[PDB]
Amino acid sequence: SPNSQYLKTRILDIYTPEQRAGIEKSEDWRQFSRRMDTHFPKLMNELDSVYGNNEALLPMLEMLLAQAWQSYSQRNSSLKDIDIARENNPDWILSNKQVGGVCYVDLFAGDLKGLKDKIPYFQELGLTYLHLMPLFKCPEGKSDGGYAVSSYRDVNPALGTIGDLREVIAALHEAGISAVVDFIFNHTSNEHEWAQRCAAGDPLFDNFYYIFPDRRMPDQYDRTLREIFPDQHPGGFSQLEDGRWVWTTFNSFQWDLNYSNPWVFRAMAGEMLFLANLGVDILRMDAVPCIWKQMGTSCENLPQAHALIRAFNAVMRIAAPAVFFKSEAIVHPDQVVQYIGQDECQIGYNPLQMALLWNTLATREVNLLHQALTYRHNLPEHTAWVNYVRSHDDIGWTFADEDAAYLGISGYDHRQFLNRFFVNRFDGSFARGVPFQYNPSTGDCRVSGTAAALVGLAQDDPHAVDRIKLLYSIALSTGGLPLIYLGDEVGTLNDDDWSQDSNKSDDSRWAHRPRYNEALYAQRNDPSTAAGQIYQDLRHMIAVRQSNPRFDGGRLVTFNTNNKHIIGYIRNNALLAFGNFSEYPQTVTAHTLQAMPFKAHDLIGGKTVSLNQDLTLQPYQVMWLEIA
Repeated sequence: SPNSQYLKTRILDIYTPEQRAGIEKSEDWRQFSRRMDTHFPKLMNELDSVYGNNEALLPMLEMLLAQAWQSYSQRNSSLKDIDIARENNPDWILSNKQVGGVCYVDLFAGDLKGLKDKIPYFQELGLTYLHLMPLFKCPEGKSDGGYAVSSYRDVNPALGTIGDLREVIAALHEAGISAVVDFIFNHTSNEHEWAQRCAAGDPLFDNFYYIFPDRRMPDQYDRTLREIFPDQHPGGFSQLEDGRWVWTTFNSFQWDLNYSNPWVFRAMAGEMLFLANLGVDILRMDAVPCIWKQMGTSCENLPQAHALIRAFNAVMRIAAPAVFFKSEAIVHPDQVVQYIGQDECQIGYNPLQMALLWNTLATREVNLLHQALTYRHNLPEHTAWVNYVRSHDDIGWTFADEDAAYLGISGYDHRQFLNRFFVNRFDGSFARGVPFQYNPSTGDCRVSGTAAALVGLAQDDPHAVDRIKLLYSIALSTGGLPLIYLGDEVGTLNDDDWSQDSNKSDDSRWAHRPRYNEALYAQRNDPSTAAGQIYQDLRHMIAVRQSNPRFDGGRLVTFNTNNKHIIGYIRNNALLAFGNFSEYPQTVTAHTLQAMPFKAHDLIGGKTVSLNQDLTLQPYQVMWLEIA
């Protein structure tokens, strides 16, 4: 294997001797050179573990490093300052100062210029982080809401231009907001140039995707493949018009990229550098589990998939140190946590906490949540969860069957109940959700619907507003970077138009993808409306989280409340949080509270609380008690 020093001399070979001497003394070069020395051994090792003695590895690698140099040389100085800042501040992601939001540009604000106009509102709300949903060119009509990319460079013209995007990013930065975008690196749309050319047999795009002559290997693979959109097609494969079969983990119009081809890595790394130089702070690594395939396995979470991501990480450490990764792994909790690492994805979605928030509202019993917060919350240094309540996607019940078994819960039966409950097919349910991808062969089903629809706000359940506050309180205080699905903060309901729209009707996720509700946002400063109650409560919790250092970091220790309905945990040995998941008053006893200080201030209600006597929480009440 070649070394950093050797490879740097060859990067410099593009320059004439005179030009070369100038480059070698430049500040950009010395920074690049230093970072090469620190981070290149990781890159080489990770790529070696995947590609081994592959003839194309060394030529690919030199090509990639030449690009890395050109990209960093072109990188704006403002971004270079952030590179240095985060390089020396790895835990910026763990600060209680951070509160994130997510929205679709078109649904929330029409276009990119419109989103820019909404930035003062994001400041009002206190956001330091904004995820904008897929922005780039996609086929018309069905495109998995932008997740089938036809071009990584051309902005969706209904959103605006690449120029509008730069303005947006610069304005976010000016407002002290990090820009967060999707890195859709597992698959492209079938109308992407690479896809067309690969299928047409253009030798330049040989082995860019997984194309088979017939069903022989697909049938073999499908033996161990989990079905993601079983409504759309069975197994992992779709048929071309010429009779061949292609790997399509998601929709038929999403073709999986072939990472067993090193040229695919290089291609996507080039795309990553492009996004980096737009000033993107965090890349959402879409569908991380799927980037490696192997016969007889689930083709998810394979070691090579982890290595490739660690290789991408090293490319950023070299050529755009500011750029951090957010892992999307909606999988078994044992698998979820493995993507999270300083050298892998510094942050990642926390589906376990999210799913269990909803579970607990349904069952009124904190057992599963308590278990998760006890044994699966704490993370390695310099990493953090992204804690969320809702997202653009359905809710999956991705808790561990093995964990549930310890509690005498059958995962299968439990998911049956949760699915019935949240789609309003269980007696007395407050939830108004919609099924998503019910799979007759497995009994699996997921749930669509907005946070407000799922807590009972559509029918004016008098408990709805408090339920929203409770769920968000937990995402805001457990430790990690909290993410608000924008619209939730004013109690936005389902889009009921989705089901009769032929572009959307086979995808119930559109139920929870409504447009900016003008009427609700106009009500946000009125405490007699649901919109205003929700907004005020959330804004207060955000204000508390950001100003109070007791929320800092990602670590917690759970507190045994001795009440099956009340969750308890401690932050920094100074903040004691209680959340009542029962719709009735629930008590933490004086006996349970003996070790606590006599009095403690509650940050939620703003009152002093007596802890040397029984503590009764009202239905869905949250308390944030300063115990030190």
